[PDB]
Amino acid sequence: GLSDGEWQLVLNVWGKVEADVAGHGQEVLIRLFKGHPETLEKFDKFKHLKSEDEMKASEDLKKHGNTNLTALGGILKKKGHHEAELTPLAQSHATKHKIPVKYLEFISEAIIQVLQSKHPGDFGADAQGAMSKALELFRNDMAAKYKELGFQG
Ligand code: HEM
Repeated sequence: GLSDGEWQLVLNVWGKVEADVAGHGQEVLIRLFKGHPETLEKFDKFKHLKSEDEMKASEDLKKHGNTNLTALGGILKKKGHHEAELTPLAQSHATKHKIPVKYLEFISEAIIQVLQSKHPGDFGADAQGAMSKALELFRNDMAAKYKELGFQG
């Protein structure tokens, strides 16, 4: 639902994530978890992390943050025409991971805050609004897939 110009602003700021996927991923998860503690309960592998210092040392957290943004990236790059990339994610998150649409809103917030915290200079008003739209489109399509699979959108 983005203009070609909005996609270009998205992909340009995503270029900065691609220069350090894992560090960005780590910081999004830690923002997510510190901001919304209940989200951490969906990760059996990350219970034992009782502080931001434990989260920061966790090599598995960092790997997972890398896996997560690499997938998000694959989606963003398709600029809307992302059905093939989006389905497997909606499938696994609607079924095996039991991730509610609302949590998708929290991680979208955390993504924006990380971008804003690491790249304040490049993440101006126009880039912010385009990234918000792109994440909103991702959330909306995930929710439409969940409802088609028989789950809550
Ligand atoms: C930008 C949104 C998200 C993206 C792109 C994303 C991506 C991924 C990917 C690529 C995987 C690995 C393959 C799979 O199982 O599908 C995964 C696994 C997983 N995701 Fe997500 N995810 C997102 C949001 C979330 C949120 C918000 C939660 C919890 C609140 C979550 C919980 C999980 C869990 C629990 C797993 C399995 C982890 C394990 O190996 O123990 N995801 N995610």
